Amino acid sequence: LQETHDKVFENNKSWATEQVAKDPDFFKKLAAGQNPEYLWIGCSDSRIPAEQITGLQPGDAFVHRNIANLVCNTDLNVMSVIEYAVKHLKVKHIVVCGHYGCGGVKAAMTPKDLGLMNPWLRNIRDVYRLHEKELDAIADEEARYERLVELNVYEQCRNVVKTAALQQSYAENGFPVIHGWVFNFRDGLLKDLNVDFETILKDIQKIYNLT
Amino acid sequence: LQETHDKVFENNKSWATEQVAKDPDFFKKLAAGQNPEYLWIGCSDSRIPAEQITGLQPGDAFVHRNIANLVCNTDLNVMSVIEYAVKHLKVKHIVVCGHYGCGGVKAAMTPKDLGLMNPWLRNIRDVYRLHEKELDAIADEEARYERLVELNVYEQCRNVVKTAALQQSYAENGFPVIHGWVFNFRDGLLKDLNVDFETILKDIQKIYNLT
Amino acid sequence: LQETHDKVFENNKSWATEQVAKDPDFFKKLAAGQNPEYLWIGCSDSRIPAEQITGLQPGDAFVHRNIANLVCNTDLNVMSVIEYAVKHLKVKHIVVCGHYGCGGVKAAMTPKDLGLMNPWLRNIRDVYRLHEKELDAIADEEARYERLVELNVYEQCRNVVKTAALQQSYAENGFPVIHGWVFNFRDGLLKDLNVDFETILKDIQKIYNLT
Amino acid sequence: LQETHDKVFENNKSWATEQVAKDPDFFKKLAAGQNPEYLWIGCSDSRIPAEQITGLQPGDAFVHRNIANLVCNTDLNVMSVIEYAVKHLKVKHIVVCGHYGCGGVKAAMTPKDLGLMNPWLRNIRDVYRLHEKELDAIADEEARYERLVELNVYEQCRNVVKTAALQQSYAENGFPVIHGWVFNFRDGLLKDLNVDFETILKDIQKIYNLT
Ligand SMILES: [Zn+2]
Ligand SMILES: [Zn+2]
Ligand SMILES: [Zn+2]
Ligand SMILES: [Zn+2]
Repeated sequence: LQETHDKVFENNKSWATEQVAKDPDFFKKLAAGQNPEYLWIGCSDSRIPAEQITGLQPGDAFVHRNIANLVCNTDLNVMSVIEYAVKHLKVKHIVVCGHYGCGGVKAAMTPKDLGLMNPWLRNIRDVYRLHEKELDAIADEEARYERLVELNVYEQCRNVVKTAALQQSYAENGFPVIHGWVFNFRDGLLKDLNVDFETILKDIQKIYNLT
Repeated sequence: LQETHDKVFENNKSWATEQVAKDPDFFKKLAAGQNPEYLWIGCSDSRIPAEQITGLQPGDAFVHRNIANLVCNTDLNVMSVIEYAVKHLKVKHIVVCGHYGCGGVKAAMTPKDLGLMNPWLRNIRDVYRLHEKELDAIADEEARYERLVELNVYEQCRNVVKTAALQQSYAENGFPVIHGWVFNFRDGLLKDLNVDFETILKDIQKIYNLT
Repeated sequence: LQETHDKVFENNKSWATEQVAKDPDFFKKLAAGQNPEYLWIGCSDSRIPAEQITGLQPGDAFVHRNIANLVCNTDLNVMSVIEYAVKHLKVKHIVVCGHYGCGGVKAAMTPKDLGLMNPWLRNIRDVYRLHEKELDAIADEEARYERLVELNVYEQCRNVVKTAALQQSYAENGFPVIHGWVFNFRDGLLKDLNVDFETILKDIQKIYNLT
Repeated sequence: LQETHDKVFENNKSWATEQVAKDPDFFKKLAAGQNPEYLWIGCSDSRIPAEQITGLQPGDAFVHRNIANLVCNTDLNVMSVIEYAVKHLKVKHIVVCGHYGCGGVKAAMTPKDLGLMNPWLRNIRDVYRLHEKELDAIADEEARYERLVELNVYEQCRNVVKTAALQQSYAENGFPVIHGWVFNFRDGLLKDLNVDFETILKDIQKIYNLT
């Protein structure tokens, strides 16, 4: 199956050519960099790029994607990207976008030994336990699973709010604001979970109120 | 500037509608999941999604994006995604894609205190030191910077090869194979660094030869 | 103050000599390695070594020490040591030992920007929030602080129980068992928090029951 | 074997009593905290506590212990402890202490699948590759292994020097200074590897010179 990859280069040239066909300054626009307005934290197993889903222009989104769109406090990968987006790129928005049908969430919920994946998926099991009463009450399994996807987005938003960068910038500037959204591969629609950003911040501030 | 975000939802519906216009089974195709053939490790500050650059179909790529497309051995985020892609998704290809003009590489090369970012960017400085003689010899700064982008891709490919998952699968199956590519925002072209995958594996195997 | 360190070597020779004086086979015993019976997870700012506090013999304890004796699921340092102690050393006991007066806990509770320390100490603030009602009810600050030290030990014990290694070994072998203890620098006494190990395991098993 | 642990509490009381017997203000001294003068980074599988080996007083050493005494740049555990020791405790010395016979180093050198341990031990294999020519030249295996222990200490010292905290403090204050030592369980002696601290710093500064 040696040919399959050499094909990726032909499809790349084709895409470049039509994009110039669609717009002559396409790669001229691309080159002069205005900072992204968004930090997007999404899932590695979601199937459509944020830029497609949202209609955002190239360079408008700075993108982190990981299994189940997690924001873990001892994960330097994501922590350093939040820090960098807020403090140095001066992003106006941070979105955590989950998606229904998420493979990572489903795999988190399977009681098996997944090696290296175990401590990663553990975070999702932690989300479940944080809402155990509500989740267990939901009879249908798929409905429960979708609710878990949603609560995970909410909890990862809470974890973004805990960051010093976010709080300092918000105090000083009133930005970035945080959004929790969920994409639905069935109808292609983005849904806003209407994450109550101000109240999350107030709850976290009870023991961590900075200037 | 309260309106700007509510606009993202209108652009989402517009994108969904035209995609159905372009193809009626678009969201029907999207729903029935064939595993991705690729794991793509790219940079958070690259501006065009892999799916665009390569012409790959939605769901064909499982995507991780982080600052400067790093594969760090104590980063559970990326390690768990490599493990998951190789062992459970049975990905046929792993691509590390860097890009010229990379902000993360450039910031790594600035001698300043960037807080949380410091130990992340340190990895890139480690790449420089690994090729210090070659890099220092390059007089022009931008040329040096582009070469660093390239060597970083090569070194992160080496780090993918060190993984037990990769070696075991390759021994048993002959896949995944690893690619190191670099995107160029100036002309939109993907370039293959022609990473010599077999020899990297042999060098690493001198002290870590598994079955 | 150049001399102060060269003194450490004289004190080392003195300690070696008296230990031979105290016992001639001291370094002969030391050399033939029986696996540790304990994994000890303690705090970097505790002042007396576990081996002293407990009367354990050298080599009896495999020791991890970090700020505030945390067991974080995305911390490969501690996760790999739990995995290694349980699976390869076949440790019979895992102890999480906190200590009153803990500087890390106190610093977690100070609302300031501590740079790199912020996401580490965040874990402790997470413990507080998990028991917010109980903790806030405690009027006296020091009493609250001691209670937090205790609850942190309990929560880090819960995090050890979530590990696949621990559960598998316990199912198969009935070991290791987990202990949560707290050292008190004021009277030198170890206190058992009497962590109910079996019930923690049952609660965690509601969504993660392995074989 | 239910009794074995309840014994640890009797040995604790015995130790407390004799320590008061040895010195009446022992626990009074312990309570009033002068900051540690040392940050000690040692190995989890070393058998004698630093405080014993060195003759240091309780509270004089702030201690981190992990498998093979590694200082990994994406390990928040150790990075946050270096940051905290240098910036907030104002430690005068940082010691990385390895030890001959190290189980972690030996296990790193075994070509097998150790699960979660793999990416941790990979760091040690990286040290080997950095000195591959020198190490491979050493015919005797044990001699090679001891040399690897030594080079690992040297490389982890280099990694401490890369930290912003260390460089800033050293520039401003002339402290902390960094030491690389190795303990020998056979004779109980500490050996100084005489890590050339100033030159390491100069080499690292070629691309990372801060103020
Ligand atoms: Zn997903
Ligand atoms: Zn980049
Ligand atoms: Zn402490
Ligand atoms: Zn060791």
